[PDB]
Amino acid sequence: KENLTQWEYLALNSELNIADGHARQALSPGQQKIVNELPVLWAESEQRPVQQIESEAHQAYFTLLGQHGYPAEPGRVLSCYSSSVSMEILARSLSASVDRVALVHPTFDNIADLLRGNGLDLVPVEEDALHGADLSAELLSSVGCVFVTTPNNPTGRVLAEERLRRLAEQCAEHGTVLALDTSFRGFDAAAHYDHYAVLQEAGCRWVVIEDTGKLWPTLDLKAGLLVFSEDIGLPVEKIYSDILLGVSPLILALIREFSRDAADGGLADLHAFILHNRSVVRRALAGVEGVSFPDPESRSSVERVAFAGRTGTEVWEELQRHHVFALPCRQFHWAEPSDGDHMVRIALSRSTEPLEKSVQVLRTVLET
Amino acid sequence: KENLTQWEYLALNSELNIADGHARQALSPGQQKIVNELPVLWAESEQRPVQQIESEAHQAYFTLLGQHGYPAEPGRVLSCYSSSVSMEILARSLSASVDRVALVHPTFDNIADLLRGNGLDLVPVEEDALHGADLSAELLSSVGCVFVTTPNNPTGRVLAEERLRRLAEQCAEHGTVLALDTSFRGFDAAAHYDHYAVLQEAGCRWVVIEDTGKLWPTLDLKAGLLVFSEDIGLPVEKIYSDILLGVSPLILALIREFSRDAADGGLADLHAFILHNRSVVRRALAGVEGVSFPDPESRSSVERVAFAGRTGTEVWEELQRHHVFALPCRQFHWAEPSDGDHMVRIALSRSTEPLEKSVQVLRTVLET
Ligand SMILES: Cc1ncc(COP(=O)(O)O)c(/C=N/[C@@H](CCCNC(=N)N)C(=O)O)c1O
Ligand SMILES: Cc1ncc(COP(=O)(O)O)c(/C=N/[C@@H](CCCNC(=N)N)C(=O)O)c1O
Repeated sequence: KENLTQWEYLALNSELNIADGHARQALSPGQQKIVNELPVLWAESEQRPVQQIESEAHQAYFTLLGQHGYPAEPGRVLSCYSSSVSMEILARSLSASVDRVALVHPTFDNIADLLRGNGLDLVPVEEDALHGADLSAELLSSVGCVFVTTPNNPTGRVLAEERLRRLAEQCAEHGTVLALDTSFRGFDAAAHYDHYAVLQEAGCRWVVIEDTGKLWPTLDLKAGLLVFSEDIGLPVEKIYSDILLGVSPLILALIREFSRDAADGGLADLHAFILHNRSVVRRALAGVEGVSFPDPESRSSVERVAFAGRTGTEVWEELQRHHVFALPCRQFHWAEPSDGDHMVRIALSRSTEPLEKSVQVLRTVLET
Repeated sequence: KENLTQWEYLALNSELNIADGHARQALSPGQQKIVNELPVLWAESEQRPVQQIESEAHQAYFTLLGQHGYPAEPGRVLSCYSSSVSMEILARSLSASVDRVALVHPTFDNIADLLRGNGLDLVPVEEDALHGADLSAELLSSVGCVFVTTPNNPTGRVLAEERLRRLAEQCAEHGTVLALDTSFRGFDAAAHYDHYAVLQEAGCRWVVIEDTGKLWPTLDLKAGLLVFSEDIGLPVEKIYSDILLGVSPLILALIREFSRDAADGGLADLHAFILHNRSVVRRALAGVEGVSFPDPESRSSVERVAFAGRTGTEVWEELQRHHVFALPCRQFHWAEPSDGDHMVRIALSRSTEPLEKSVQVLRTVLET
């Protein structure tokens, strides 16, 4: 009710959960071999310095996704329990010296709520403005930080390299912090150009929150990776250290192993699997008059579906009576929820059969 | 440097780390059997509703430690990545409506730093005042929350049932939130009377932060458990849900299994192990001139050593020269750091060989 996560609680124990964006599909054979070796990874984690495991996990993950220029010095990458924990750290860090943040709209709502809960005033930037033109000098001088989710959740829209470059330059020209949430990076190769090369070359203050969680079905074993420019000028390291000593070496080793499996062909398979599931959904809502797909080009692991004549809340209630749990979209539009009134979001990181069943139910529903 | 956690980073990749209080001893045979069956726990975590696993982990852990009255209704116990995340949620939840918190002094320093970081003013309450007498009406009426760590870290002092009852009654009559951090509960049977029974009977608004992390050597796989009265009147549920959907079911299953091993005899083995390691430290230093132990009755996994004639931080430097990492105590006295510059803290949740190595260095240093 109060936010998207509270809608997601309702799905957590149902077999037709198509709500939260976490990866819940079956493990691949290669991934299952990693799970089978957990006691070997446990022993390794008992015996090696955590710094070496962590360094190996960062190198595997960043290189996997083309981020070759990431700062590999310890500790320029802070490994957090989750990217939301990274976001809480950044948010509270920003509130030490910033009053206002320009934020892409729509986006996942806990980004807005963590920023707002830490006392920051939010200025929405619609995706068209963000991708299509320079930000206004008026905007950039009224905010201390521009925050971009890319690929965006829920739209899948990717900030292209030329636009990231121009944005980083505008932020440098105004001294404003450029912050990126790249949680969905792994799903779309358009997001695999080297973002850190661009940022370092522009010379702006910057933070990037990476996330290993949404990509592989690891039972929510994950890290958020909070990466910050040398001159970030915010107390991210101090506040990080108030919250944690570090993450489990076993999780870091799991990230290392899953990244290597991904580099050896798992990532291509993941892209094919997500594309298959997206087609399942779009074929199932084939003709269905009134139905449309707002993000024709998205390659993300979540999928928006729009409809005329119904609200997403009504669709959600009709769906739930059949034990199918999706997500109304109102709350992604954190500055104007009515923008989301006629959409639901569907999770594609699911085994195809339960997904198929859920969308067949949505098809029936979406025909009164 | 800036807090105790930053002192703890220095030891993290070192063979003679006796600094942080995390459990780093070897798995028992029963515990290693659990680790060997991780692939089975993984399969269980994929197949069963997380809610069932979580309820089972909570029941196992609360009943293990005497807390039979805990609220077992789903949603009343909020499983967090760590008790520090629980603490961040609580601190932010307090910041809207509370200006000042009465906080036991000394205590672990990120408790103070997370409260201060979220805008709360702190009022120290020395242990002897806290345990030995009712709090003044003047203090209680000037403060929105009383926060007590029991068993305390670093002293191991346990809030007795009679005092908890009176303290909860006093907070109820002044409209004050009583908050307990009970992360060290499992080490001291003196803390295994049912805290939830007395909290509910007194009828104050309350929060308890439980923690599984310090008890067992699980490579930091753990949960903080944030528990709250129905009338708590703070946004703990909302801010929780801003931060996370939930913890890994695999970690929940692990907690359940380690709690069951502990109920089968592992807890007694742990108490005997910790007592052994404390005995090692105290026998090693019994005769050194100027050396004392301020907490003779502590059963905690951390041990305070006091010494005349040198600063806890000079002793820290000498031990470092010999590749031994403990902690200076100044920063536990978060309101008056000089109260602790003649003590260090030693970590006991360690294998006995490296602990014995570490304490032999300390004897030698304190003799020269
Ligand atoms: C763009 C973006 N950046 C960070 C995160 C945090 O990921 P985390 O959960 O910390 O691992 C998300 C997660 N979105 C999930 C729901 C997460 C569960 N709810 C909360 N975390 N409050 C979804 O879209 O369903 C994200 O989309
Ligand atoms: C009484 C009490 N309550 C909560 C926590 C948080 O436990 P967590 O680390 O979240 O699992 C602690 C931590 N005790 C350890 C580790 C400090 C690590 N540094 C940070 N956490 N910032 C110690 O005393 O060395 C505690 O003593």
